Amino acid sequence: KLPGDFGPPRGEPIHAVLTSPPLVPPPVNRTYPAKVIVELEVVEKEMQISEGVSYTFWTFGGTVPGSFIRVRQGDTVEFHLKNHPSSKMPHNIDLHGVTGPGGGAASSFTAPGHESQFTFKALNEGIYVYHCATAPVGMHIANGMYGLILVEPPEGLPKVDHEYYVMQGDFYTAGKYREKGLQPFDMEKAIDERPSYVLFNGAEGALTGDKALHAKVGETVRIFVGNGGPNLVSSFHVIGAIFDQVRYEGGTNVQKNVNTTLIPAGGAAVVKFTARVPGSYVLVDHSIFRAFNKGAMAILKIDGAENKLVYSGKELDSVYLGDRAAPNMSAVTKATQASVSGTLTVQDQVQAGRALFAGTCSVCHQGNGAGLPGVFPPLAKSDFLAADPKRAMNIVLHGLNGKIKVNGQEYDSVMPPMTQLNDDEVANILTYVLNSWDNPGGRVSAEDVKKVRAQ
Amino acid sequence: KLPGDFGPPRGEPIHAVLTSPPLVPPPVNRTYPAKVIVELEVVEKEMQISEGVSYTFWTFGGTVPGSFIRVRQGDTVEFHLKNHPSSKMPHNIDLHGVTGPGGGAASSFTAPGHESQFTFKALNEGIYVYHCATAPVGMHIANGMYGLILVEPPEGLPKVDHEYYVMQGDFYTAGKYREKGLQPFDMEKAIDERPSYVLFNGAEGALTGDKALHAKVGETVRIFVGNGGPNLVSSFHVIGAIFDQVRYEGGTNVQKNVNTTLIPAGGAAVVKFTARVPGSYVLVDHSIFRAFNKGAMAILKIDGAENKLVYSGKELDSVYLGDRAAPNMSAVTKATQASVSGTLTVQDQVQAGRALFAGTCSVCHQGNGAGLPGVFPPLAKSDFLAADPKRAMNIVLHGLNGKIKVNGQEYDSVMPPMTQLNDDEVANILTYVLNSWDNPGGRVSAEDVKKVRAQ
Amino acid sequence: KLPGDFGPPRGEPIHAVLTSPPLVPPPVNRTYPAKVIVELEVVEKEMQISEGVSYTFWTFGGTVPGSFIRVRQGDTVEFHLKNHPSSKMPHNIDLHGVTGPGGGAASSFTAPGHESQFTFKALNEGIYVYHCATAPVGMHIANGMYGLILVEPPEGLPKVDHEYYVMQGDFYTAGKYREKGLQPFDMEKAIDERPSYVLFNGAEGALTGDKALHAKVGETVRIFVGNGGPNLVSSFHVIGAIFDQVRYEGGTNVQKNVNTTLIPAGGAAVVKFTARVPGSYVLVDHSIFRAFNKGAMAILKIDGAENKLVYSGKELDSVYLGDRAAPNMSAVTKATQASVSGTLTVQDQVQAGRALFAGTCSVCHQGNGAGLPGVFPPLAKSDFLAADPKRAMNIVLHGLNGKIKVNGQEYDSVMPPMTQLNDDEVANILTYVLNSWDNPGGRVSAEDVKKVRAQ
Ligand code: HEM
Ligand code: HEM
Ligand code: HEM
Ligand SMILES: [Cu+2]
Ligand SMILES: [Cu+2]
Ligand SMILES: [Cu+2]
Ligand SMILES: [Cu+2]
Ligand SMILES: [Cu+2]
Ligand SMILES: [Cu+2]
Repeated sequence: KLPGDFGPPRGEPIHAVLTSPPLVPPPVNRTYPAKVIVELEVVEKEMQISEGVSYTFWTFGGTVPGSFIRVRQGDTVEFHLKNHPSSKMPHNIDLHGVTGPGGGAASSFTAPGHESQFTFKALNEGIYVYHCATAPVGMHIANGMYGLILVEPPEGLPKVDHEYYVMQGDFYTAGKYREKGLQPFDMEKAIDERPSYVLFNGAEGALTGDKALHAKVGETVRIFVGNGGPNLVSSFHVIGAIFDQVRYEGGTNVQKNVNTTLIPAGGAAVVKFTARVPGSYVLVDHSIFRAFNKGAMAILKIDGAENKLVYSGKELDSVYLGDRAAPNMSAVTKATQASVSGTLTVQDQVQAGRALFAGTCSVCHQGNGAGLPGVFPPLAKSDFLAADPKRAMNIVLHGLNGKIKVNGQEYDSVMPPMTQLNDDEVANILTYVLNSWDNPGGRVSAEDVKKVRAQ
Repeated sequence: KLPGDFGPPRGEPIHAVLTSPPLVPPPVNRTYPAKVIVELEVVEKEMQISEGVSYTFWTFGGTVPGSFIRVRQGDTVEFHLKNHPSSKMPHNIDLHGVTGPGGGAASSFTAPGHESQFTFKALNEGIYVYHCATAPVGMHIANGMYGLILVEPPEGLPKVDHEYYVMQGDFYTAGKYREKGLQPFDMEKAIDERPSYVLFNGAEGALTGDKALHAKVGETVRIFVGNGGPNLVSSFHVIGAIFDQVRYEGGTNVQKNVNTTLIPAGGAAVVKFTARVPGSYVLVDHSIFRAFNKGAMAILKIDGAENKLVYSGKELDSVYLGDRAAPNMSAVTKATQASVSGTLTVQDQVQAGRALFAGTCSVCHQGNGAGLPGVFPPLAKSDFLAADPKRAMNIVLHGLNGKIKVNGQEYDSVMPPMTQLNDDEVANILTYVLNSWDNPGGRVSAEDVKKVRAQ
Repeated sequence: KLPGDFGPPRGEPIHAVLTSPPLVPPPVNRTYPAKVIVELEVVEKEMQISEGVSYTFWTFGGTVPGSFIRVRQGDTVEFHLKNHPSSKMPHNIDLHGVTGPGGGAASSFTAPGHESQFTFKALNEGIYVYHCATAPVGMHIANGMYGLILVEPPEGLPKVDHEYYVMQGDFYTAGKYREKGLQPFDMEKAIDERPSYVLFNGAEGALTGDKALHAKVGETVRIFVGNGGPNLVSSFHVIGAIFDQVRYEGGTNVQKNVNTTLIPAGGAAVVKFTARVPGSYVLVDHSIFRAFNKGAMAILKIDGAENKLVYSGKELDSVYLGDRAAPNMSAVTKATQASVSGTLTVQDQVQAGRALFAGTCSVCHQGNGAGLPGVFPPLAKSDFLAADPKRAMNIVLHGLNGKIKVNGQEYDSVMPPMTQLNDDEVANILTYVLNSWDNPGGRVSAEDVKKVRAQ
């Protein structure tokens, strides 16, 4: 016999209510199999992959990941795929929860302005990736065409306080990380599996700061975690806690009490978390340069009473989270726009640089620029800075070592190069520093930095 | 006590019958431990890694992966390794099912024209990789020196309708993907873990089209799946279905009802599949650029009656499978040979281009070149094509965007660049198009494309 | 209720005794929860990452991996982090066994010459990675800032004969593998996940030869295996045996009888091994170029009686282990130092070349240089070598093929290029060969090879 053998659809046809990340539809709360009509529309559109960095995403339902679909094992699903008239490419779908060739792909081929449909029975409970299946498949997936479908067990999942939807992806831009402007897809980086960004939910900061996920001490949180790839395998981890359980796809196996778990490319898991003490818990890909250098950082923020018997310490700060500690980095978006418009002010630069200074510079120089006498020199009221701003550009790009004197005190240490910062970033950071802490003001431009970098 | 403690070998010595991929030897069907004599011969030889692309493989038994070995837990295995006189390198073996230093390596060192032997007891049931263990080990493995040995449990595995043998590997050629000719091994790409091909069973198309695996609706299929590496980890997946179970090596754990499973480099699993509806099921590495851009695609084709209650849709086609939808791409091999011989005809090019057009171009332009009026312009009887074939070369290499007029209708869309196509491929595709659909004929040469690419 | 609910700390405060790799502290052997005081000091210092290759490591307790910490589930841990005054960077810690934001990171921020402390309850049994959490986090981890903490179950782990501590990491030097000198950290390679070295316990050869782990036939060995990353996932494997069991972190799941297991970046496992026959067992990352080309090789050497019924063969040798078969390669360190000092003698070169010849050249030419008549030409008393030492430099760098005559016999084979050998390595190998086996003596310098390579 086939699995999911719960008889013909009964009751009324149900129009599925889909949700945008990071939200999940309500439990189906149903004891009979139904005919479920799913309507999903492909939209190609520019969105911000990072502040001041645009990208042409290809999306299921206007978001990356695409809309979440929730059905019950044994349901008959009538799947309608529309391709918005504004699209340039044809699209289709492969849902991993489908039993049949291509997971739906041949019968869902949809040209711009058209609609397709096919029907399948959801034989297998589990959490499943869906994605586009149109040649060149890797390009479509790299552009954002993936999401999750949950096929519930007949009795439903256990009740929890919160359910969230998080999906990792690797992205391939022609430009480097945080290089501003509209960035094309880069096929060469994609084939080589060399992403410029590794993200949760389609953008840097999508789930940090004021966009964090929330829960309270004592509550349970279920996260449906996908890995759209196209190429990477996530060493998926929660900083500061453990997963009560991890279950992949529709697997019978459930792992309990683990911290780091590998999510295949194209894979998905259901994880459960119990909040014990307050603070920010960081979901990461623990291939650490992804998390800390390419954007693969999301936050679950827990509110409630401290418990000093369990953890005596403090909330996370910019030392660990860097420039994502703060609510947002909107000033960077604004400064980038002003640069494009030819209206960039000193204050635009100052506010962008303030945002970027956090972690990146403050770890050593402090958030107030005071440093630590004899160990980390001050940027506040710094004679050394004021004496030569071109030197300061070179220091950021190329580092500094050896004995120096700053504000009457000797330092003999090492500031590593920070060459991966883009010209605008260096310029804005230095303009912030120059306009703070009784420093002499003025500004550094992106062009100034470009010239120094080329020397 | 040691595992596999079933007493001394009894009965008669057994000469193992080894099989070539994708076939498996019969179940041992035996209730006593035996002395099993295994004879395996290393052969170095050129084979086609892709159409018109030769590679010097180093093989156990003339194939990649090497011959399949099947024994019973508790057997005494007398292992004979021969190195064919034509070999240039020495070789040896490490079988993961051996208990002892090197898995056999020191006692199996075999110079060209020599033979070695050693004896081991198969203490541990499971599916195991074997591979060469000769410095430089990575080179030997990269050249194809890996296979599987099954050590059955004493009672045998459960009966199934079909057993097949599939093994992934990563390959490192000096030339790029689909660049024709005899391709040397590339040590630099290998050290960097940057393969040019990622394959099942040693070649593009080894298990697609007319070389697909087969079964019928209702049947069970067991696949012994290896990952020879040397370097990659497979996000192993079956498009359009689920694995009933997955068991790694000799592990006690068995996962049931999963879709995507990570196979370590050097690892192996036994997977089981039950055929429910007809069509082509695609085994892939779901690190998707491997599957769709480097060759990591194999097919299990299921014949039988459709079941519209389970899946209403169609068989896979070139939109998803690309140029591997068709039975084979023999015309590409023939055209490449003709180029070498200096006898390349227009028709040779046309037939090669026909094969390559599928998916690559047809996804948008259609298999009949009609496109979709106002959305995808026609290649059939195309005034725009005819007006300027050099422009058409540039369009394939570099893409096209902006408003154009084709056959009296305006288009305002984007054709992405296709720069990864090789000169011969562009030339053959365009020659096919020019000689189809009332287009003006003539031909485009590889040299013509080379010149355009260099501009 | 919280896990680890064993009541308030009792008895006396315990000062934890930490161990350096590859050793482990004794079992806690305690039936009550305690207050455990842990004191760990960060030290930045140069050490040898390979012979003659220095690197500035950042360490917890002076070693890579850092000191091992062993506590009991339910303990209250008062964690003190000191940063040695000689440090240039600030540091902190994230222990995966902590419940709380950052795993301790915000409350452990410690400038050079300072100390910090925080308290946590160890709620969860398991083996856990700890690492630095200071921006830029990837740099700190890449420089060696990781280790393991074991949180025992209340009843303790089962008794074994030996417990060892092994931790993989990926490292990023500006220079290539085995290029001599003090090598800076390379941020570009790190972001691209392109390590120059992949190591166990912080150095090539850290656990090979005279630094191998030991046990006897019949004994059980537990290894606490970490993967500090920062970036790689280990296809962790024991050559020549099986793991009796593998348990990740504090997971409920235990896998039994497996050979190859994936350890996530930031992950950790407890593996168990039962020694059955004598010899050297190789722990590797089975992404094979890491193991055999980047240093990811460690040894568990088992002493005791052979059992020919289980394995008839020989101990490992340089064919498989290469230049790590021997007790050590101290001669390479000495020759490199002599080069720096301007005192390099012929004999210094000869002894370094002797060490490097093993495997690298001996696999084909034999340890005595005799080759195999008509198959592999001799280096012993070689007329061809003597006739043209510049040609011999080119042969090592660029390979050799075609018909040649050596000592009166024709060869018609292929010696692959060995271009990844550094100039000093080629020079020392050839000087060894020239000064052995009745060859004419003299020497080849690194500068000689540099010139040939540049041709
Ligand atoms: C972040 C991009 C950042 C800025 C900006 C910055 C500036 C800076 C200047 C201008 C100097 C010169 C001396 C002065 O105090 O005016 C300087 C010197 C040092 N820095 Fe710095 N610095 C930034 C980042 C960092 C980081 C992240 C660290 C710590 C890892 C750091 C440290 C130092 C040190 C030490 C010096 C002195 C070097 C010496 O030769 O002794 N900086 N920095
Ligand atoms: C496959 C290699 C392929 C070929 C060949 C090809 C040819 C081609 C030509 C010659 C034109 C010019 C106009 C004409 O119809 O003669 C052209 C234009 C467009 N193409 Fe194309 N094309 C190939 C592949 C693809 C693929 C895979 C797509 C869809 C993703 C595609 C689409 C288009 C579009 C759109 C245009 C018009 C661009 C515009 O400026 O409006 N082509 N193609
Ligand atoms: C290790 C770095 C190494 C050295 C040194 C080396 C030297 C060497 C020389 C000098 C020759 C010339 C002929 C002679 O015998 O004097 C030579 C030729 C061949 N080699 Fe070699 N060789 C080194 C390594 C290796 C390895 C690892 C192999 C086997 C894979 C190998 C093989 C050969 C072969 C074969 C030849 C002859 C080539 C031919 O044209 O027939 N060498 N080697
Ligand atoms: Cu699409
Ligand atoms: Cu998929
Ligand atoms: Cu070999
Ligand atoms: Cu192996
Ligand atoms: Cu640190
Ligand atoms: Cu961590």
